Amino acid sequence: VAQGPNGRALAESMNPDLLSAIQQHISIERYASVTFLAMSIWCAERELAGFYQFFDGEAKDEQSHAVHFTQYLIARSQSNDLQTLDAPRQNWDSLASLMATAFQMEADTTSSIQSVYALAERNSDTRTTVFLDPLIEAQIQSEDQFAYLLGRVKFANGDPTALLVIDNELRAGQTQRG
Amino acid sequence: VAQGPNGRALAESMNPDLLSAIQQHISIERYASVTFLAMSIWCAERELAGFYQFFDGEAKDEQSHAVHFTQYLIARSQSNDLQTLDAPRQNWDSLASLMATAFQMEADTTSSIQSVYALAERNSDTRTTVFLDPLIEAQIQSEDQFAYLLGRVKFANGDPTALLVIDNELRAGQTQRG
Amino acid sequence: VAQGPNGRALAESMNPDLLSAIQQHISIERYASVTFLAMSIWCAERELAGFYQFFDGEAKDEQSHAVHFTQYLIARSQSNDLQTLDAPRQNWDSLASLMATAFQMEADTTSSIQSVYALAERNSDTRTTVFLDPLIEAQIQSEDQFAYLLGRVKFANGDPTALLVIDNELRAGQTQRG
Amino acid sequence: VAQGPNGRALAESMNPDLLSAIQQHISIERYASVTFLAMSIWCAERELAGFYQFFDGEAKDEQSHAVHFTQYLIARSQSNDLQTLDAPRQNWDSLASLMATAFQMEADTTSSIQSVYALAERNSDTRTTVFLDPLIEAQIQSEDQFAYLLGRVKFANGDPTALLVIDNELRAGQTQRG
Repeated sequence: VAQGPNGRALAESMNPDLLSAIQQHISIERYASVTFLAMSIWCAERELAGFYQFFDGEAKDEQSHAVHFTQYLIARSQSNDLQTLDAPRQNWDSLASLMATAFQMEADTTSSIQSVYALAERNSDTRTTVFLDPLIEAQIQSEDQFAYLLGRVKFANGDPTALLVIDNELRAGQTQRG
Repeated sequence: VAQGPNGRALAESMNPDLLSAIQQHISIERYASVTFLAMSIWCAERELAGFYQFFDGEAKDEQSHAVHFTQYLIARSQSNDLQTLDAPRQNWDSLASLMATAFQMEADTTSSIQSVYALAERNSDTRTTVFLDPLIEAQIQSEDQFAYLLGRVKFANGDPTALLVIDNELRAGQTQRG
Repeated sequence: VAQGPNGRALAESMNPDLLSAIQQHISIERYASVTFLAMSIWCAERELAGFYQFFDGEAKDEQSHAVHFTQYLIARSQSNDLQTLDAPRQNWDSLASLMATAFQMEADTTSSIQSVYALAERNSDTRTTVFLDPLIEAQIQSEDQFAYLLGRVKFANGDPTALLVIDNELRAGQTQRG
Repeated sequence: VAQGPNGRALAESMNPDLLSAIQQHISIERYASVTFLAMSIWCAERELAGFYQFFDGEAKDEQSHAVHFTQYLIARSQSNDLQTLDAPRQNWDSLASLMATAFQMEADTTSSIQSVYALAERNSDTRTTVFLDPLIEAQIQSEDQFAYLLGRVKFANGDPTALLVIDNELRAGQTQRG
């Protein structure tokens, strides 16, 4: 039995470029997490308590997604490499602009997984494509969700009354098309 | 065993300036209570039933805070001195202006406790600083709460529809960032 | 009513050095969190599943502690400044060495809070000393806890059998002196 | 409606090489099952009752995995071909050596599924790649599990006391990183 780079028994060697790409994706999701935290703070500073609670939960969830990747690397007997985390964006001119960044960030997270996916297919790493399949499904649902929240905020067209109504929807946990 | 000024057994003498400062603070909180009552009336006169219920509860709570101080003076075997209570402010041009007074009044209540706190530290009265510690913590939460309510009302920008929505939030007990 | 730097109503201005020190402390605890994650990975790579579960929970808890500080800055109407997060340490020669880093890191977190505490006392910021008091109490319990875990691992003296027994204690949630 | 080789109605013809590869994989998993039985016996002969119970359950589970493949062939209207089953390995010099064979056998089972997977992609048999996807996911978890058990046994370094502790973990059903 061979030994993997993290020292555990090795079921199948992983190409170094694919390992590097997975390690980079972990940073992307860790960065999405701290960005959701910054968005949570921005909303709380403006008394948008429903959006604050929603993004506080999103930050914790996105961190879980990142940790789920570190578990996979352990499972493949590969080394993790937790990287420097950049400072998140912290300033937006409007809630609509913040939601736009939130939506683009979810699409960018999906693009990153797709890039890992294509590299795994090139290497015929079927463990990794199988591992990624449900994560892509969750990204589809997240994209649908943030398009919903962005579109609903844009529909409000900056009217505070409408934004207060949407804020209360989020506090109630009404965060998706039903 | 020595006898305190209120006649009970005395654990530790209190400096007269600190007693006077505590007695004055009791008036501050009794005055904040009657001010909350006046604010409750103002809101009820304008059919803002949620704000009326919220301030009615605040008046009772602030009175409890005042009585909690009289209990401490008893506990220290010091005399209470219940003072003349001024008439509260009763007229505001807008809900936003009323909430501003409410917020400033909570900050002023905290400043008063801080003044008592600093005088107790000068006198090395550790019973009083310990007694005040949780009251300062509650003041932090009250300041955060009234900044939330003030900011949310200001966000409404005088639109009656938005103010009706916030009024219903308060009637439901949704009075804080979640 | 004055406006704080984060735009909310301001109860009491905060000295810029104290704000900066609080913002730095938030980074310390965010860094302790990612370090606990790295320690969790190290343990899982060596099949120390109890230590892995323990440190996975510690990482989430330490992140909660950091977020609790960001909430206080919001409560004081101060701006948050989420900083670049360095890469954590990821390599140790033994579990005993890892636990030593874990213990020193908790003591260093306490030293950081103490530094903020002393700066708040200099500025007579009683809101901040009151806010920090229970966090120091929790740090005392964490230090006692990690001294227990470190000492128990050191008592094992590198014997795998003893380390397996301690690993199972942690998986059961037996993480403290009773 | 056309008739498949097993006589049922045929939704889509299967390439004979892919059928042959699936039939061979069924033998691989049937052989892994009887190997787990032999490992169960080896452990029981040495009073490692926890490992005996664990491998007894593994043998039954691996047989279920094999039968799940025969069901798929029925579902595709293809003929099953239950093959001669070789005698399993039955002698090991140590528990660590037995666990090494167990881990390598799980990795080899995954390699076999991967080989079927790649042949199905060449034939554009999307029913078969979809059918195999969750089986690869379960193989990832099994590989992670047996790397855990192998590494934990190796950590014991042949000390009987440590092996007795691990034996009791398995009897309790503690067979994975938590």
